[PDB]
Amino acid sequence: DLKGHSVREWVSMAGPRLEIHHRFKNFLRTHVDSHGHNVFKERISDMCKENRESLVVNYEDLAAREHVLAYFLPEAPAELLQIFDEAALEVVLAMYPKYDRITNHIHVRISHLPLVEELRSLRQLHLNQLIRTSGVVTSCTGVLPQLSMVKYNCNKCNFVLGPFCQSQNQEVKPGSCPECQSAGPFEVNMEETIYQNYQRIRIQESPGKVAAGRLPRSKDAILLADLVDSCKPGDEIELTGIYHNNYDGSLNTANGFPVFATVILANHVAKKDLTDEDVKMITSLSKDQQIGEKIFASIAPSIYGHEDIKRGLALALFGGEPKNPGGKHKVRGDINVLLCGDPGTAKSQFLKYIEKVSSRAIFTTGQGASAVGLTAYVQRHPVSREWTLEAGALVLADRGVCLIDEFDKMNDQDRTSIHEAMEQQSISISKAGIVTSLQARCTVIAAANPIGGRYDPSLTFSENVDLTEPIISRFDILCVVRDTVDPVQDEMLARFVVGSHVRHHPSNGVEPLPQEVLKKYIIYAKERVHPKLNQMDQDKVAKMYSDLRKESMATGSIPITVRHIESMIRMAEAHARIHLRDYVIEDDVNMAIRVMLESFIDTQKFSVMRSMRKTFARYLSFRRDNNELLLFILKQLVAEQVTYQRNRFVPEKDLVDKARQHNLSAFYD
Amino acid sequence: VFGRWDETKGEDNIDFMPTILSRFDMIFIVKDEHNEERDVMLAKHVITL
Amino acid sequence: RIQETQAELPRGSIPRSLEVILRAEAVESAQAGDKCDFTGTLIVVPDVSKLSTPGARAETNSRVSGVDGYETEGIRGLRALGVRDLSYRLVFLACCVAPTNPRFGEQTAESIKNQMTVKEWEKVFEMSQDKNLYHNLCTSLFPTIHGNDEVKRGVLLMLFGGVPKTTGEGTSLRGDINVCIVGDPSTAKSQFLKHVEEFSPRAVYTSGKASSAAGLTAAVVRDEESHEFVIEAGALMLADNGVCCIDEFDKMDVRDQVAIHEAMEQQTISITKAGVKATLNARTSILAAANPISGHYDRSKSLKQNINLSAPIMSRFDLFFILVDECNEVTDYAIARRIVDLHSRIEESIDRVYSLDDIRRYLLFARQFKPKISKESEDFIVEQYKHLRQRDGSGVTKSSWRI
Amino acid sequence: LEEAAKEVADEVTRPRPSGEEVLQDIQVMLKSDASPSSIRSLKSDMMSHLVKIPGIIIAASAVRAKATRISIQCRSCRNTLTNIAMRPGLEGYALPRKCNTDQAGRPKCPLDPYFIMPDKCKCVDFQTLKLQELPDAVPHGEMPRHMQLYCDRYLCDKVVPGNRVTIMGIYSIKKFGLTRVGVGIRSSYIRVLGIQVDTAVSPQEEEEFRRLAALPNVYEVISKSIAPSIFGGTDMKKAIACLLFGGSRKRLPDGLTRRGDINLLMLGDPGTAKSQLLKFVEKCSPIGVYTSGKGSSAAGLTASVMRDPSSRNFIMEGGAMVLADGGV
Ligand SMILES: Nc1ncnc2c1ncn2[C@@H]1O[C@H](COP(=O)(O)OP(=O)(O)OP(=O)(O)O)[C@@H](O)[C@H]1O
Ligand SMILES: Nc1ncnc2c1ncn2[C@@H]1O[C@H](COP(=O)(O)OP(=O)(O)O)[C@@H](O)[C@H]1O
Ligand SMILES: Nc1ncnc2c1ncn2[C@@H]1O[C@H](COP(=O)(O)OP(=O)(O)O)[C@@H](O)[C@H]1O
Ligand SMILES: [Mg+2]
Ligand SMILES: [Mg+2]
Ligand SMILES: [Mg+2]
Ligand SMILES: [Zn+2]
Ligand SMILES: [Zn+2]
Repeated sequence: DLKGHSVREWVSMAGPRLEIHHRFKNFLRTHVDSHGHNVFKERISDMCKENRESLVVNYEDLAAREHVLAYFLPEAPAELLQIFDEAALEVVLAMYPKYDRITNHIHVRISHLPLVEELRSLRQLHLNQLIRTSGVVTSCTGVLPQLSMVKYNCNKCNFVLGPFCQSQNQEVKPGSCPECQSAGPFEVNMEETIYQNYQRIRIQESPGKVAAGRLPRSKDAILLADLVDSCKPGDEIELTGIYHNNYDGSLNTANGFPVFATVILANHVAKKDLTDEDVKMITSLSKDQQIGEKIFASIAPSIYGHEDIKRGLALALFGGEPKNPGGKHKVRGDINVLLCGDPGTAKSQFLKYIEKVSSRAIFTTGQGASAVGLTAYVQRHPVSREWTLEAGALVLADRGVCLIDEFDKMNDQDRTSIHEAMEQQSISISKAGIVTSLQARCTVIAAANPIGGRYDPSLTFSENVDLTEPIISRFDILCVVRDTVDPVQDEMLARFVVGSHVRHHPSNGVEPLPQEVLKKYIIYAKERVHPKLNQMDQDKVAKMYSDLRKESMATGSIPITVRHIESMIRMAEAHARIHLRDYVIEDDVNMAIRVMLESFIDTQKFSVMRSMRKTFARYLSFRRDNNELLLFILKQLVAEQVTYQRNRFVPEKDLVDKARQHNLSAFYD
Repeated sequence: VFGRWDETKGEDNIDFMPTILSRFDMIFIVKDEHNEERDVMLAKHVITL
Repeated sequence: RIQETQAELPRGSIPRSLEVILRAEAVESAQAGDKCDFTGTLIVVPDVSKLSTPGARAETNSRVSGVDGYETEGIRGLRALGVRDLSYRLVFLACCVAPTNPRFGEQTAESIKNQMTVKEWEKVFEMSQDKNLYHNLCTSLFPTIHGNDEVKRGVLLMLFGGVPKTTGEGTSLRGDINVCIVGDPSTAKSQFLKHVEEFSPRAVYTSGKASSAAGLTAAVVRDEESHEFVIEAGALMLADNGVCCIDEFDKMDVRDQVAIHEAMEQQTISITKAGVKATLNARTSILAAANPISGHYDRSKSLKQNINLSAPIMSRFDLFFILVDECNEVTDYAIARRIVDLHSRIEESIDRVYSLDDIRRYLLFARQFKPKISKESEDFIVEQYKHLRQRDGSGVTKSSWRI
Repeated sequence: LEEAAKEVADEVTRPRPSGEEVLQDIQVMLKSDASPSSIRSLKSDMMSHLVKIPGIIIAASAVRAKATRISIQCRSCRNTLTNIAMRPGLEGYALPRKCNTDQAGRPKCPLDPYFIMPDKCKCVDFQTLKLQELPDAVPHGEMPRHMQLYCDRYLCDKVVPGNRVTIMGIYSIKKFGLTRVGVGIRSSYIRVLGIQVDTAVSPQEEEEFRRLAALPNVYEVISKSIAPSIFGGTDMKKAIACLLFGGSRKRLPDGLTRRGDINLLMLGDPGTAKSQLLKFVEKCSPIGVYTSGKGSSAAGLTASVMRDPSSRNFIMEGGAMVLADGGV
């Protein structure tokens, strides 16, 4: 009802307490979904079905049905919540009398509270009230067993003082032992006691909401036995709970002014953010027969061009097949990629997109401005204050991807760590007393800049990149992201960038796959299909390898090695996995050969690069519709003409001659 | 030191001091000879593995 | 915690810092870096002083003497007599708060219009409508520096900033303008930086290596009054939404260079220290001044070969202004006349079309606008980028840095 | 179970020799084949129950002494209260505040008369370990969880930091007499009951090795067996086998030792599988460590000695050379 004195005592009094209990029981038993569907019946049904112990009440529904309870809830939330828990337990037992042996207690989580208060606006006015706020979990302790119904051993006569409700305000200190009447020392009987999971989190105002030059305010929140592990550090959440004031914190130690450390007893947490029909449809997508091109076009939808880079990244994402003849000849199944390019070539954007898409993708930088680092250490954590073996960013992606930006600007220890990881897939610590060797089987996608900030094809990739040859060797794909002043490319890239800006202004040839579908496709392809190499032309590949070696030492260039054929095998397995074939087909082998060639050729100097390209154009032209080749030839001819003109101040014959080196109607149209 | 043996250099392709090189009981020089038959056999063996 | 303003420091003194207490409505009315004006009453607060020298005891006036076995001697007697040390601190109790220099007599353009009075609003409107406002602002903001009109224009555009944006996938499009000035000694680089600071609020100064990483970004200190942790703001933080002026930038240490690079790139600062984690937005615009290697800018080299800044730090700068001392008699005469007139007529010789406070108000009002890109504007933008890239083609003389 | 073990030990060793008559306690370490549960699974429900947990050790305190049975004496009447049982685990004990002695009408002994008799105590080893959530078991974006472990009498110095272990113990709390924000929280730990380390020649194996050595072409067998998957290089594989077996280490009468170890260098082109040969040799040698020239990630190539400023101990960080002592 509504009369008498302050809400706290008004609802503490029995009469109103029983009245409100009956009212809430009636509300729970009688409530429609606005369509006649009894929402609470099904809610309790599923709750008891999954043994969840928590019933979520919508505050909007509660206010619409019984406005008195809605008005009283934000004024004396503790008593109202206890009453609601008792009533909900009664109703749940009535529905499922057998459910008493599972939980014997039901937590009523309020939801959709009307007023949302930001952490900076919490004052003494809001003390002992139900409030709704939003924030970012900064830190979160482990799940701690807190005393709930504590039994005590009297260590004078061994009697067991019975259960006392461990409140969240004060320690429960027994009086005398009922048998010996000795107020003497007591102990907690941990076998007879029952504990409730306890977690402490810190939530700070989100940086976006923080305005002007104001600092982000943080608050502590307490999660009790059902809200635990419902959030993780960094998660954006909305928290509803009691603005607690009185547990033990008043600064009575004379350390200063008599202020109270306030905490929030979380009552309801709502985060702000597996393949059955997925697996049904991804098989059809695989049979689509253009899935490889679809994926290659779906990678990095915000990055214009760089089709070769996107193809290499797709192959890396799908990975290869690790193997180990016996237990003595380990060979990695990871396709490592190194994008070496002059500034303004979206290498960072490629790495960030791979971070966004890939699962278990961790972004580290050659500088010291990264959350994680390449080298593993052991120290007491700054926040957790806990002695922790902080393994490196190579180990935090044991079965994932490590995105190493600024790969050319790494310390000596970082370079040694990356060498160890790439060559061994293990990281060895011998630090304090920890002598361990822990596995880091990551796929390394690295970004680097050339010496002098401008790639020069005159020199080779090894002496352009500013990296050690052993470090370079462990990369399957080496993308030379050169930048040139090409009219059409510049115009299209400018169009893309300006359009992105226009559409993202705050006041607001196959179709790419949706990103979530691509993610699930990757999950399935990596988890189930395991391509095998029984059917691959050993004769053809060996002939290619021998010819490549012959051409390598016919000129003064870097020789090809068994490393390259093994990387080609990995990429063939990756393509087979992309197409879910379960067997590498000759087209897969040809595509892997094309990638491996293109990379090895680009690693050479111009003098040998062009020679090898001409000699092995057969392989490089595979899966080329013969229009891209003609377009590139036309582009180089017009570039020669424009560089001639710009300094001094094309015919059909040159194009037809280079084509001969026959059908131009298709290219023209 | 040059990345490849470069038999012409003879001995400049190793920068190890005689003191260090005396320590090792055995020293092997592994030059990637490019006999075509060996190349084909090596490719086939790698694929067989 | 506030500290004395520089305008009141005695010679050779360190500023006095005292803690002031805000109660009730004013509780959050003061923020770090603000030049507030606290009105209230000074008070004393009992202190648990660590002074090893006894002083000013307070005890009971009742004459009581312990009996045998319970003598009033030692800790027992001290407690019985109730002796307590009277050690105090001086603390300020502020009932009201307000900025020392009011700017006007959430945030939006309409909010600023309502906040500012009729006269200030009409002044802002008339200056917005005024023609050649670009040149007027440049001249009124740099009335003593001669030449370097390009640098003045670049700094003005930096002050006005861009429009930050966020893409659908989450990646943010930085809208803040970064400006660096490289040149020969005595070219007014420090003068530009000091003008920017003395004009713009939320503008901070730092030198080559007079600052540490913690003092430049942030620090964490436990709150002695509770279990919480306070974040002591760094230079970038105090300049957040404003300007950080880094003079002698080339001499900044490697660690501080990494910190400033992270701030310029991600526009955020991450602290994992002293039992707490925190990410803080740093929307600062960086105005840097650097000296070429060897002190003089060798015109026969690129900026990469001239200045010692790292490649990422150089890249993250929108504008690079080169001020090479031209040994031209006409320019020297102009500089000499400007300087000598300044030193002769101090109060005079400075006629600014727009008052500094009026420029501040107009800048605050304009910062709310978020202009959009029209289609003809996009076409013009792509054409201009086309021309800029074509300027980088071969044959033509090599440029300082590429496009 | 431990009491029953004591009884059975006495029954099976009843006619013990003179000088060892007193029956000694028995520690029953219990091991299970059941699959372990994640550290994140340790909720309030399992408290006081026998749980099994995987983890990697990151610390191991020194083996201190803890008292299973104490004795106390009265200051005034000098009467003893021998053999007071001490609760196992990190649980304390409150001394009596009264003297048991049957007073003979004299003035009664003082209020707190009891002093521990360190001579008349039975103490046992006790070690405190720190266990960490396995790096793979950690969710992607999540700080690893940590647990504290209590080990007693044979579970001390059974595992060194860095080992991967499964521990079967009694998820418990510290019991020290219920003395900021956390109210009702008592620091938890695991009273380890069983340790298994995640990683001795039989007569049959000795016979097998003896006959294998007796084989005529044992040299060829070993040489091919070392790196069958590596093509060619028969002489190099023979040299690798010679390195693995090693020579004889000799100490001459004058005291000048001669090393039996064999050092082998492989200078070659980057194409060849010399790194792979190194990897196989590292996996194949009894004691073997694979490292680069500049050491590994957070590991040194050679030992480095430092002095701890606080404890003034000599901490010797072991590099590859010292760690692989007696091996490769
Ligand atoms: N191909 C592209 N398509 C669309 N936008 C691009 C492309 N290349 C670069 N950009 C955009 O141009 C700017 C330069 O890209 P980004 O910052 O990733 O450079 P980067 O390759 O990481 O450079 P650096 O190696 O110098 O750090 C960014 O705004 C990026 O979005
Ligand atoms: N172009 C200029 N116009 C007006 N004054 C100048 C100019 N160049 C230098 N000065 C004067 O020289 C003095 C020193 O310049 P300074 O700020 O030290 O330049 P920098 O820091 O680049 O050496 C300034 O106080 C300024 O008045
Ligand atoms: N003779 C060979 N037999 C088997 N595999 C080889 C041979 N030569 C090279 N390889 C393969 O080449 C790959 C790269 O060799 P690697 O271990 O990097 O040698 P290096 O350290 O000299 O570069 C290895 O995975 C290996 O399997
Ligand atoms: Mg980049
Ligand atoms: Mg200067
Ligand atoms: Mg190697
Ligand atoms: Zn009792
Ligand atoms: Zn006694």
